[PDB]
Amino acid sequence: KRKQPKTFTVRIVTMDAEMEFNCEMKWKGKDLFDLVCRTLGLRETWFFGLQYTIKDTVAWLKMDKKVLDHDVSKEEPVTFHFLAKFYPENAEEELVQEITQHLFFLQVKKQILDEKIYCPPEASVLLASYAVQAKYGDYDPSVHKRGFLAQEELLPKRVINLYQMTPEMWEERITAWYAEHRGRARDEAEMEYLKIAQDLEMYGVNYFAIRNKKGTELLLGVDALGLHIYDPENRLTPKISFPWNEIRNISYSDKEFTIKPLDKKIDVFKFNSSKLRVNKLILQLCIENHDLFMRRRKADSLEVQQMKAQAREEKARKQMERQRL
Repeated sequence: KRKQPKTFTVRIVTMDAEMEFNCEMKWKGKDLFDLVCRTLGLRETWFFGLQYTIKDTVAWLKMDKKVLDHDVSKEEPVTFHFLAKFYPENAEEELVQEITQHLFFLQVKKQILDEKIYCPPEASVLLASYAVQAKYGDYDPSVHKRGFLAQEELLPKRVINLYQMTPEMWEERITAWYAEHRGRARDEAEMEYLKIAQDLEMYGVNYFAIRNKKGTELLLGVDALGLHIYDPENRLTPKISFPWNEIRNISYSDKEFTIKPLDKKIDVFKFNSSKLRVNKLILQLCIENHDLFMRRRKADSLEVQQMKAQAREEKARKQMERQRL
């Protein structure tokens, strides 16, 4: 009764470090998630999740379900990856905390370096120069001599392989730019990185292999702004886009999704996805990106009505004071 343990070890991998916790057997995804966020000193929690792997696909820990009721490998230690599941529409405006900025920066940078997000050559060099400023601080020629970035992974392999320039030549190109960032703090460098990275075409898009009613292979993109249909030969530019405020509803029925445009003149867009595991993620990401999009609109409109009011209050206050003279 009191001899069976009340907890089990869970390993949590962030972009920074790994750490272990005592997860209570009864705990839900929310309990474990909140413990991780508290430990990290992270309050902008809504962008994040705890990911594991079901078969070959990614699975996020569901908040309302028991940790142990998930299909996660139970070999000691049960491991989860603390990652961003949602991206802001404007990183500079939305990522208030340094920890949030840092975690987004490392994850997005890994996506860039792993070629999960296409990045052109010049952009890649500029991005590397900010990653160097963030890690090394201000450029110092007496300390940062030739070969100082020799052991660093700074550009996508795709970019390195297009030119056949030597590592020291890439380092020179990166150092030339790095010299221009003198004075910028770590958080400032990481934010300049994100401002460039957030304008990349594949940034923040969750792609899924889908088929239309005619059996034509396409890619679905679920992002902060809406649902997007890509031709599989082009992941950069979608051919059709349905912004979250221009969708009446999304319905799912027997491996078939139906996007119902708000404009009744546009016909419904039906598509098929085979794996039920994937269909659960698509729905999750639609419901949750839609909700965050709506909340940004509510925050935007509230922020306007607060300025309007404060301007009227302050203008009227200052007028009242002028009439007392």
